[PDB]
Amino acid sequence: PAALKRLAKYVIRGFYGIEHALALDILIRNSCVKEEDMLELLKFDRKQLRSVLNNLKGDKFIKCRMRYFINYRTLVNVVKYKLDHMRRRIETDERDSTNRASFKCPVCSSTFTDLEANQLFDPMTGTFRCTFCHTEVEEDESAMPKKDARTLLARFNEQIEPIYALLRETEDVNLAYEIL
Amino acid sequence: FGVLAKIVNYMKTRHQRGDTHPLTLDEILDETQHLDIGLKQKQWLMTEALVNNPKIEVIDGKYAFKPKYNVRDKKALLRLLDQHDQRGLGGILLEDIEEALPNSQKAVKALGDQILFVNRPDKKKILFFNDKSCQFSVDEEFQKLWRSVTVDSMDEEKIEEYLKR
Repeated sequence: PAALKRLAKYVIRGFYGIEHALALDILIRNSCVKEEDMLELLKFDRKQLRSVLNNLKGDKFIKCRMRYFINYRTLVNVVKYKLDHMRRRIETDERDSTNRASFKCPVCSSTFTDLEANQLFDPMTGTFRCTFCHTEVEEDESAMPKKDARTLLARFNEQIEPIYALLRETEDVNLAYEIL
Repeated sequence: FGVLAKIVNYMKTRHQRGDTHPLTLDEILDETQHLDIGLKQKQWLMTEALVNNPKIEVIDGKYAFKPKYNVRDKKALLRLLDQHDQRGLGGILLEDIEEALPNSQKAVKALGDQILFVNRPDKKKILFFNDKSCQFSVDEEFQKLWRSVTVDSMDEEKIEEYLKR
């Protein structure tokens, strides 16, 4: 599963820091080594290594053997989900959060929708009157997709899709080796 | 005993002055003015003390400096590091500075070649490691990342199933 080992190495590189990646490299071999061996070869501090191990165990990338004598090994495939969960997370940003129809009152800086217009209007003035501070409303655009500031992030997603495309392709080829 | 630690301190000072050339015990005892430390102490030093130390470099019928009798190549083993199934050696910067030359002169070339510095073992300490390749996506990385660490929250064989359906 060399491609999967590379695929795992790429996804962690984009994600994790180099400290985790360095622990991960000896681990990629999926060897029955313990913390002492990884401590001896790598020269990480015991507390710091264990923190990284705790982050990795919590992340569920690892399974262990307790003889006590303790031994650590990878489950390696919890990766398909890691890509799929992360994409989901990236999808929340991709899924519609614009909240179309959308005013805000500049005075109270509160936020409003189309639904609040039929009550925030006043016919004697022929214009919008806020609920308590009574002031005109003029569109919203608050914590919502807007001109370039958010759109740099939506583009970021546009940029993210080609970069994980080969990795999905990696996932696809891995789906062929699965028979093997 | 204490005269042997004075010899090891002189030999350590000889490398710090710039030299690892082998000397006889006499030439050491003369410079350090220990030539008259007593023939019994010179004999013990020659036939037990410079024999019980496994780190002494024996070369040219003489003894040389001092913590390494081998692998004083004063540059990183890149060739072992090429082999991703066996690549392994980051160490402590203090051993590498102790080995031969100051880090900085080598490092300017190395900062664009192989070296990575980690502030490990403590803020006063630095570990050196060899580096890598490119990332798996151009994103603010850390903002997105902190949201995508992910789903350690059960019913997850069922959250794979729920996505698949």
